[PDB]
Amino acid sequence: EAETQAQETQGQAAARAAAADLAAGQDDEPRILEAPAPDARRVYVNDPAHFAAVTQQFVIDGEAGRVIGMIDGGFLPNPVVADDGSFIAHASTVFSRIARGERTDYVEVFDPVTLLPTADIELPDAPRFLVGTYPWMTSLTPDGKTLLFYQFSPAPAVGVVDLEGKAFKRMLDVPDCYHIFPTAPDTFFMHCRDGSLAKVAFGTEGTPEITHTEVFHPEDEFLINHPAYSQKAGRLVWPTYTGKIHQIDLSSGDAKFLPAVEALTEAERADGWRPGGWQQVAYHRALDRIYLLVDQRDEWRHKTASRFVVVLDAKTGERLAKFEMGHEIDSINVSQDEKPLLYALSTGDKTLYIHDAESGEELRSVNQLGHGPQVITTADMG
Amino acid sequence: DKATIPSESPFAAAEVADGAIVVDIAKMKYETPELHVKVGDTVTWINREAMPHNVHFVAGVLGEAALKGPMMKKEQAYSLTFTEAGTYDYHCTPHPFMRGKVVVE
Amino acid sequence: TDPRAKWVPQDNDIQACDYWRHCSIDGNICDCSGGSLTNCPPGTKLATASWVASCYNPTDGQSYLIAYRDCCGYNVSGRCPCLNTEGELPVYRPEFANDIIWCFGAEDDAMTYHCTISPIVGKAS
Amino acid sequence: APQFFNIIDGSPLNFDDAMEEGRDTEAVKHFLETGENVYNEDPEILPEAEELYAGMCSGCHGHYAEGKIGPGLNDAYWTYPGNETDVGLFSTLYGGATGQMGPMWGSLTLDEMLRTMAWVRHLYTGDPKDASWLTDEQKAGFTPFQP
Ligand code: HEC
Ligand code: NA
Repeated sequence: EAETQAQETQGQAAARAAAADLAAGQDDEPRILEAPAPDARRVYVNDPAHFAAVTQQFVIDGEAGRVIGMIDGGFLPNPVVADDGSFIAHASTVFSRIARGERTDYVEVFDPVTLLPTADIELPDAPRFLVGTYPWMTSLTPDGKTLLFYQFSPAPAVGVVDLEGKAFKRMLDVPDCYHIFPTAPDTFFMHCRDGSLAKVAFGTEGTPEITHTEVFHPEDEFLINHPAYSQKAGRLVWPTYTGKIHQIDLSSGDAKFLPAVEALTEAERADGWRPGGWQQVAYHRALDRIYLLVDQRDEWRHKTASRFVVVLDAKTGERLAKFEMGHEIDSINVSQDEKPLLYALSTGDKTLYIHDAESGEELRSVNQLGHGPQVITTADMG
Repeated sequence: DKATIPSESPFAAAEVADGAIVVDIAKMKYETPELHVKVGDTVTWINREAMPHNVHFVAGVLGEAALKGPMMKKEQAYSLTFTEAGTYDYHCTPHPFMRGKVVVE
Repeated sequence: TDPRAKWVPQDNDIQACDYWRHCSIDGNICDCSGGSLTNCPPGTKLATASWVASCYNPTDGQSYLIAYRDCCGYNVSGRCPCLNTEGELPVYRPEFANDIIWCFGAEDDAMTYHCTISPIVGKAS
Repeated sequence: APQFFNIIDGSPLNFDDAMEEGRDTEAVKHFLETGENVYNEDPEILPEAEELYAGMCSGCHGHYAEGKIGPGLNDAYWTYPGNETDVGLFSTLYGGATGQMGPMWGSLTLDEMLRTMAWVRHLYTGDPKDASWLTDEQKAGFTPFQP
């Protein structure tokens, strides 16, 4: 309906070619296209569509600001993307009669180029946890051979799916902890209600080895639902409602707690600044930098959009920059290449704004992304 | 099979028989975590706080199916009569961290 | 109206997102699809379990505990969408978390989200 | 002066059944006169208070009064409301409740009951501001119990 400057350029270039081809005597021979090979600039946007029974995922070339493909999903699916770009997958839920009838939970794996499903694995007894989309409630092990998903009721548990053998393996009983952060083919961490982290080591058989770390935050400090986790760096970046940031180093195989840093300056906190949104934090591995969505807001408006992004050095906590986004932004993420792109998704505008992660300048945008787009996913191919 | 339901819906705590085996629910917990009772006894749960709670036994505990008790509001009760000897674990549906146990001897 | 500003409750229109009982509603107001303030629309399934929130009533100055039970087994209504988070805590404190689909206990194991009701279950703090 | 009644039938408690030993302490005298237990948070008696609780109460109420086969005693909820006050707590121990929770006058001296009570108060996991059995100075130094 309304064209962005980027799609307007694409549209014109395409018309130019069609007109020239016609004049040169070329004929039209329709076929099915393959998407370009996965690269550092490919970005995935998921649309939970405000809890609708069916959803959509958009595959975007961040460099050109063009939709290169799409994927259909069920009710509140959890998307995962292999860091090496060899495949994409999601844990999904469908029903025999739209939103009622027999429920089927399943995992689908897709070819990154043809977008065709290469695997469809049914999950016994509908064990998926149906909740607003949290990237780390469904995760891939670093080797990309295993997918882990969370079950809330009737008891906390983590399902193990063998993507290699294309089969569901077993449910792992865990303590009252949430989220899944894999660090090895057979190990992952969770965050528990008591404020500690739980390390779970499992195998093909037997009860798992569970060990708790020390409590790293008090009862009154609230850790958001969308922490940033870099599997390749083993860095867990977890902001609190006030912008204080807890960083955990899991690269050794055991949790090492780094000094907490305030993402907001003394003056901003005094002026009512607080982080807010959906995917509020992003982490760039190579630059070792943290990006956080912030704005002036009341303490209980933590899920509303924000118009600013602050950047800080993760090692020192030094404020590097503060960008005025110029739009109501709900989620952010970044490409993991040399000169990163800063992705800013607006649920309200159903638009993905693409900025230069260094200057904060808006480069291009892609609109009409579903009904209520909320999640951005990128691959760390480096 | 291992327990009968005296009442399908929760009732006023005032109706709870005097001297009945009671498990109070308050401050996000079953106040008596490991209740021991004799076969035939009727256990009664009473929610003492505004926060709604219930008792939930997974499938294979009291029968082939699970028993998702009704949610109790403040001052509401729900009962279960155990017929078989054994240990029965349960939790609160929306609050999985709340756990209790009934030992029938 | 600034979405980031402190939420201000009113007690004169239940179909507006600032109605006092919706202080922690997430989704859609059931009254806009055939239900009522405290009842589910025809054909949907009523959940028994839910997240709660202490909402301030500007009329009598008291705070009441609201149980946000969802009506399930239907595709989202799409009418009167609202998202408030007064006192809403992260998922590891589920008793007060509202991104969770609170459909547990609904008949026929219905787990799809249609709308949310705002019944009072007691006085709060 | 406090009113000491049986928490179940409301009859006056009979202190004539109390053991002769341990009814003379300054603590007991002050308590019977004011209803205040000076042993609360008293570092000098806590060690022994813990031992008393361990041998006489832990088996039913749990190692940390979190509850086991008997009800928990470490939070703001009380089956018998008067137990939020030391006069009420004392009355429960002396006169007994129902079932296996019977009178303790045959096994504990009045002084020992007060010391045992002090340990139960020490195990409170609630908010200090809600510990009405503590003086302002005591509240200042009180920290919810943690194993
Ligand atoms: C098992 C044989 C017990 C021992 C030993 C002790 N208590 Fe107990 N206590 C027991 C039961 C089964 C009950 C419930 C009684 C009822 O009428 O409901 C209790 C109760 C109490 C209470 C009242 C708690 C309330 O919620 O109001 C108190 C304060 C209490 N018990 C204290 C207490 C102490 C200090 C003990 C060691 C001397 C002790 N109990 C031992 C069972 C048993
Ligand atoms: Na108690």
